[PDB]
Amino acid sequence: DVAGLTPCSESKAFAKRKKNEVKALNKRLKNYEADSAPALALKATIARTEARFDKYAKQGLLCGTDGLPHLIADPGLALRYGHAGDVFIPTIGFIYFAGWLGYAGSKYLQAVAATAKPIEKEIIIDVPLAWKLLWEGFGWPLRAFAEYKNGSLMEDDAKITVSPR
Amino acid sequence: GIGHSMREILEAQTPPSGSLGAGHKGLYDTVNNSLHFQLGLALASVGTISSLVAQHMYSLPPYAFLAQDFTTQ
Amino acid sequence: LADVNLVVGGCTVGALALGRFVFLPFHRASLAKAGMPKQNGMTHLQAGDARAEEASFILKTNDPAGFTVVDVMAWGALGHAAAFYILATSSLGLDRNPF
Amino acid sequence: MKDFTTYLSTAPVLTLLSVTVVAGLLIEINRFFPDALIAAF
Amino acid sequence: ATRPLWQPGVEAPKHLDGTMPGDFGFDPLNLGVNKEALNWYRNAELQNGRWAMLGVAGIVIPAELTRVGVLNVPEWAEAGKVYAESENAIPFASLLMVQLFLFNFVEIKRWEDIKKPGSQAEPGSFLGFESGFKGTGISGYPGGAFNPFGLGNSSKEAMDDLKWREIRNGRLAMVAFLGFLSQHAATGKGPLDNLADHLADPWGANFCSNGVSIPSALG
Amino acid sequence: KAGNWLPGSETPAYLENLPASYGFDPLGLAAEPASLARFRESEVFHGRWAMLGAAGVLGVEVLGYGNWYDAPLPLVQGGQATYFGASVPFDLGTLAAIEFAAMAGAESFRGAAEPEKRVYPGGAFDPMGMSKGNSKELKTKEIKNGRLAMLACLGFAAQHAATGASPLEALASHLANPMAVNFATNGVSLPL
Amino acid sequence: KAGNWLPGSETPAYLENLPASYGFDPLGLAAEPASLARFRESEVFHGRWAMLGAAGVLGVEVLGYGNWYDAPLPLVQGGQATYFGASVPFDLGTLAAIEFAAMAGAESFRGAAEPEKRVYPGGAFDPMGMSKGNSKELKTKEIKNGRLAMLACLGFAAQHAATGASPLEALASHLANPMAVNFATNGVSLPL
Ligand code: CLA
Ligand code: CLA
Ligand SMILES: CC1=C[C@H](O)CC(C)(C)[C@H]1/C=C/C(C)=C/C=C/C(C)=C/C=C/C=C(C)/C=C/C=C(C)/C=C/C1=C(C)C[C@H](O)CC1(C)C
Ligand SMILES: CC1=C[C@H](O)CC(C)(C)[C@H]1/C=C/C(C)=C/C=C/C(C)=C/C=C/C=C(C)/C=C/C=C(C)/C=C/C1=C(C)C[C@H](O)CC1(C)C
Ligand SMILES: CC1=C[C@H](O)CC(C)(C)[C@H]1/C=C/C(C)=C/C=C/C(C)=C/C=C/C=C(C)/C=C/C=C(C)/C=C/C1=C(C)C[C@H](O)CC1(C)C
Ligand SMILES: NCC(=O)NCC(=O)O
Repeated sequence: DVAGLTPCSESKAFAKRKKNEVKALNKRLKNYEADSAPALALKATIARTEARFDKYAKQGLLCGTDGLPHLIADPGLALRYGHAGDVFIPTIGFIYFAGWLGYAGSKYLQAVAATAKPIEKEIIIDVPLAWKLLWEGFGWPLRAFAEYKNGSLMEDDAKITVSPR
Repeated sequence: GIGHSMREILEAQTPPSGSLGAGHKGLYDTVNNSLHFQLGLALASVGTISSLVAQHMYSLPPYAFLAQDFTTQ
Repeated sequence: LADVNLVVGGCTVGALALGRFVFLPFHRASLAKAGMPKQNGMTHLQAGDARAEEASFILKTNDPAGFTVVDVMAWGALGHAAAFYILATSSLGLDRNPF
Repeated sequence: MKDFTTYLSTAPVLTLLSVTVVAGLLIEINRFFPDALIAAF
Repeated sequence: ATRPLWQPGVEAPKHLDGTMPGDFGFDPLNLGVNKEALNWYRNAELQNGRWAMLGVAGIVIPAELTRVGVLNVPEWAEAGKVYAESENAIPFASLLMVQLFLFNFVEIKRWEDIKKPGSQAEPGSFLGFESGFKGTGISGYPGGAFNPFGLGNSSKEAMDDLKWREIRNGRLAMVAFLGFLSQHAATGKGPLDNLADHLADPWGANFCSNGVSIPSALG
Repeated sequence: KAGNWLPGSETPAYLENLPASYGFDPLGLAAEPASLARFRESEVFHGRWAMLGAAGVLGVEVLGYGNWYDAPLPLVQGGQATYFGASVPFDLGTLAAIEFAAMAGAESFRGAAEPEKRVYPGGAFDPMGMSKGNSKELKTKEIKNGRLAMLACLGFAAQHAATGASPLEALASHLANPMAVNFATNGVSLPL
Repeated sequence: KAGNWLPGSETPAYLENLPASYGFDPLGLAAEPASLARFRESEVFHGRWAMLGAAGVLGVEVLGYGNWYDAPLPLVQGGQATYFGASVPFDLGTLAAIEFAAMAGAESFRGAAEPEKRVYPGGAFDPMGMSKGNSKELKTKEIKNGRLAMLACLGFAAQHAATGASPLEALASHLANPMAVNFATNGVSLPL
């Protein structure tokens, strides 16, 4: 109970929603024979729905007035109440992966900028170099922090074009 | 013989170490000479106040038997 | 709620006294540094605003420290504001305390 | 096959293959790990 | 340059010359291209290796002694809770804060040594003890008050041999502690218990049978 | 100078000849001379006021007249304040008025003087003249004791805001069991 | 010099003319002359206070007045301290305050003198005037007795941390049964 929300393990409307979904899928079932391919497909869909609802009740999600999971996007409020996987852990995951992709692209730009024809290397991508830099970009946070402390990550303003005010 | 010269208040609002450059050097004449600067400031403040009026009269109804007239609010 | 006469008179006399003897040098220094409100260089009067001319009933005073009538009225107004503030906040008998 | 591999290294071929492999990886992730609302470890 | 490498066939990167202890030319991510960043990573490797050696010793020696009926030490993963239930136990937050305060005092000095190697040795710092912080010119190898027995300070190449032994032992213990963490996360048993179970049936008892490494969704 | 605060670091050059200089300005707040001056008078004045405040906080506890927190409470929701357990006939409004008048006079006369006399005025403020004979070291003592007293007053305020006890009773409680009553045990300082 | 700590070793150059020197500095703590100059006075001071403490604990145990550990135990529990049966109506706060004042005065008026004068003074501290007439071997005796006294005091502390009994009681128990009553037998010194 972090903001007037109840856990979906004990909230009644979550179970009501699960029952309604399973009942609708059973209403879909009650038209085919037991061993037909549509019957197997609907049975798989039912199993997936029950597994999803049981997993959501297991993971400790919060449900509001009705049975819909709510996520917490405050560190501390999610850390001490055990919901860091709602926003905080995916925040760290996205920051890592986006930094990996962006650092790989950046290093490709600075690697092909000092070649004979940097114009050609951006439509005709050197695949081994791109693969190597994509691998090297997995250590993007340490490399980026090192280049920031070295001062080689940013460019001086006196070497950057601006408009004449 | 008492009161403020706002030009000197703008002159004195210059933090050291060049944090704001020259600070507010000559902003008094910049505002006073420019009717467009004054009109921009006035429109910005008046629009923000209009937003405040909208956000306040629905939540703190001022007039008698308001917030029952749903179309009016 | 402890006599409006004594409170108002004492606060006004105190505001006048700390304005004449205590706060006068810093106020004079601030009035000298700020000086005239000036527009595009010169003051309002030098630019043509005849209504912005320094009134002559404050320029010369027989006060040895140059405490004019306008200073007297400003300090008396501040003292009256303080006196009526304390009188009004002593008139109310409610728990304004955060305890 | 140098010219053919250069054509395969051209920007549209590489971006289509890259979005194809990324989309396929995400699709198989959702196939084996469906309905992952949160990063519950 | 002809030293053994992490891949007989792959030449070493140009930022790994051979001077650093344990330089086998292993840097496929090129994290240490910056020299100052390389020095910081060398100090971090030394600190992580030394702390992992201490931790792995304090895990595997008490666990072995418990296995042979000496001292009877509980599992390393639950040793925090075993002490925390004592009748005279220091509270967790207070104990953590005391440890962090002492480590703050010590390792800010170590940090300032990392920047300038002759930092803390200046006169008037301590109360006569500043003479023991001269350093050996390389950060992470202080000497002085540290190294009382003076091992390796005789022939220079004797110290380089000990440096390589230290870095290999530190890397081995870091891998070992990662193994301890991953083994207890998957299997609720000790490292020696996992080792004993593996020797019972190596084809059956491993990382493909814990059910946590390889996900059950794929299989 | 005598000091380095970070012994393995280089201190700012403008903090060398000042008394009680350890070169502690990592934020560079006094890189300008006028700001450094103003900070110097502010530091000495804050130190003196904090020494008076900390002395009062310790003295009211050691003499047995409550803490520094319940002292203004008798003047509120009733009246009749006490000093040394005695009686005063002044309520809150006129006490504030008299204090405002006295402080206005004293600080208007102090602030209108020479900058060196705004912090170090000889004569009537040194009746027996013990500033003679190199006052540099004694000034270093003054600013250091002032820094300790500012730390003490901030500690009094923060400890009462966290635990709600008196400083001397908090000291006794800390000496009772330093393992398990420190700042990491209350629910305020560490959000656990 | 007399001694070399190890029978065969290379000797530090800065430990030769010092009294009671055996060349024992494998850490090299006194490589700097200032470090040695401070640490010599520190060693003399530690030895003197250790002799005083060892004399105090032996005289409080063999005279049959109590244990050194239990000396501040009756200082709380109500009050009333014990010294030769005296009532001494001093509580915990005033005792600590008087001791702190006396120590602050004595140490402030002490260590403001010359380096030789801070550690080796004359005047009223040698009234019989027998520092004159060969002081080197007497200084050696002072340092050696001080080292023995520091060892004795740290032994008392470690022994009461171990078994938890009196010094002379532990000595008597060790003399009575030297087999099962040693440092090795209790479960705190030898774990194997
Ligand atoms: C890897 C290349 C790369 C990198 C490092 C950056 C970095 C940045 N961009 Mg940019 N951008 C890029 C490509 C890139 N961009 C491309 C291709 C476009 C055209 C669609 C844009 C259009 C764009 C706009 C309009 C803006 C930025 C802005 C910014 C800055 C804000 C952070 C951000 O992520 O914004 C968002 C970035 C995007 C929305 C574009 C991402 C597109 C893909 C994911 C990147 C390309 C991947 C590359 C092909 C990988 C090559 C791998 C290599 C091994 C070959 C940031 C420094 C903002 C800014 O100025 O901040 C102040 C801003 O306004 N970008
Ligand atoms: C009406 C009486 C009066 C007058 C005329 C003055 C006049 C003056 N005081 Mg002063 N003071 C007074 C009463 C008065 N004081 C009282 C009752 C106290 C409590 C005992 C103090 C305590 C005090 C201190 C400690 C200092 C002064 C200083 C000064 C001088 C600097 C000008 C100034 O204040 O900056 C401009 C005025 C303002 C900015 C008004 C704001 C006032 C607030 C309370 C200050 C904000 C700081 C805040 C408390 C802490 C910052 C946030 C922090 C938590 C991070 C000035 C001549 C300073 C000095 O000696 O010269 C540098 C100085 O350090 N005064
Ligand atoms: C080289 C490279 C480069 C390229 O380029 C790239 C790449 C590939 C990335 C790379 C690699 C890397 C790696 C491998 C890493 C790893 C690390 C680690 C593992 C660490 C640990 C580390 C570790 C550590 C410190 C640890 C420590 C530990 C400890 C203290 C412990 C403690 C303890 C004990 C005693 C027992 C108890 O009861 C409990 C506790 C309390 C728990
Ligand atoms: C230097 C630097 C530089 C770099 O760069 C940066 C940084 C780091 C930021 C820095 C640092 C800073 C700081 C630490 C600060 C602080 C201060 C303080 C604490 C003050 C206080 C201060 C404090 C003070 C004055 C206080 C005072 C007090 C008082 C008066 C008291 C009074 C009282 C008493 C008696 C008692 C009663 O019953 C009540 C009363 C009435 C209340
Ligand atoms: C030289 C060197 C150099 C190289 O290089 C390295 C190395 C090896 C480190 C080194 C060595 C060192 C060492 C051995 C040290 C030790 C010291 C000590 C033992 C101290 C004690 C010290 C000790 C001490 C002071 C003690 C003192 C004692 C006392 C006061 C006592 C008191 C008391 C008494 C009377 C009785 C009562 O009932 C109680 C009381 C009141 C409590
Ligand atoms: N100038 C006094 C001094 O150097 N004292 C050092 C010590 O405490 O021994």
